[PDB]
Amino acid sequence: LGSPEFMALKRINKELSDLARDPPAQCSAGPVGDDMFHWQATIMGPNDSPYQGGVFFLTIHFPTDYPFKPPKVAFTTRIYHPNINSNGSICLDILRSQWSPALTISKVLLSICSLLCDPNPDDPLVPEIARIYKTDRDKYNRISREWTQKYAM
Repeated sequence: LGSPEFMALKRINKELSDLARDPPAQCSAGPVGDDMFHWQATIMGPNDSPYQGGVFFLTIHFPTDYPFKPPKVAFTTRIYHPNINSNGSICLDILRSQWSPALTISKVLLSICSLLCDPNPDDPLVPEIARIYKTDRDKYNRISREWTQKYAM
């Protein structure tokens, strides 16, 4: 008899190797405290974003039935962004109802990086920030830059 977490563990180990060997630009991730199901990721703020210069940390919890359910992913660095709330929750469809077992943590991290460079104001977790992104982009840029300075340095 195997452990019920055998297929998830096998899958997470493979994803860890793939991520290690070819990470999405400016990302890294892996187990914290030797728990294969609890990782931390780091995203360096993309050069084309007002997040440039920043280091952003995220917590990833994989479910026991990975890859048949999505990982839980949250920022733990504060970030000013229409699609990321103060709890660090991320508005990404594939982390909600659109997960597929074909997707991987590398794909999630690549999608998050893409979001930082290109917010989706039509899908807002923080409507006020979406409205500012759309109507007063210079203000959004400078507040994003200020928070990067205060929280991600």
